[PDB]
Amino acid sequence: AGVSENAKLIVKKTFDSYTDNEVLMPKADYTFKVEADSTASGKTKDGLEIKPGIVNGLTEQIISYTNTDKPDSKVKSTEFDFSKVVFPGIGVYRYIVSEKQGDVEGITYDTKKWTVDVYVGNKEGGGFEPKFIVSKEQGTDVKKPVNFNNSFATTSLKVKKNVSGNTGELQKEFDFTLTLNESTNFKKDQIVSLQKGNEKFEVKIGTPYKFKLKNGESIQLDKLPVGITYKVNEMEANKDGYKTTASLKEGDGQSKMYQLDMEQKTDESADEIVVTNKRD
Ligand SMILES: [Ca+2]
Repeated sequence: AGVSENAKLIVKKTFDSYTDNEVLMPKADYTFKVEADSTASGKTKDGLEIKPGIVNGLTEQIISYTNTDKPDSKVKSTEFDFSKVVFPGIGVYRYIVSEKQGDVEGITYDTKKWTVDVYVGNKEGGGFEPKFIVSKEQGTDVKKPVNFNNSFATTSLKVKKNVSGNTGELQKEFDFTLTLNESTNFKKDQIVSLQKGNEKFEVKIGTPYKFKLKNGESIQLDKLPVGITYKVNEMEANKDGYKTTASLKEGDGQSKMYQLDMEQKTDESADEIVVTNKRD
């Protein structure tokens, strides 16, 4: 554990808190870098010299995910080949391995780093090569394979109809449309679950979803991706005597006006839209 007997270091990527198949994995890339440990000095238990790692020969490496990946396919890997480095002699060459901070909305990128000790011996026929690679969490003495853990947030949207006024028709059915738009990280034809009462429905990103609400009724999407846009529209707004007003409330914040059919970007605050249809 944490000791590889070749010249390759395996680096894994995980999302420990991603367990719900209904949730969409963001289409995203994770970038890993190997740096010299410039503070490396001294000697090992058997007297071997500890030296800063040589990075010429190494490059940044990427692990990619798509919306098709699910909790069961969430662990991926890349391999850094230290045999591409020219070592000038016997020694322990010490590196630091890390994940770059990306820029995708909703994603938390692992900040932990790993100490990687490459034990270099004589190569048959001349010169030198890695014999063992030892990895540990930086600031620890525990041998452990290199693993970076990311997470991503989901959010929600609820849309409710209230019909008000003296002559508001308390069983009239208002037509609504919900459209989720594609983004860089969430693509067309991916599914998000919508709940109306005790029934579940599938909404496809990029296809307007038609539904109906009477007074008191709502739809909700509990596991919406972060960083997409949506539009909510009510087809008969301000018709048949009705004064229609729509509001948006985010988390425990203050309600503000929501313009029917206007794009709203999803972020880390839960959204609730109330459409009031008043008739005095
Ligand atoms: Ca929000």
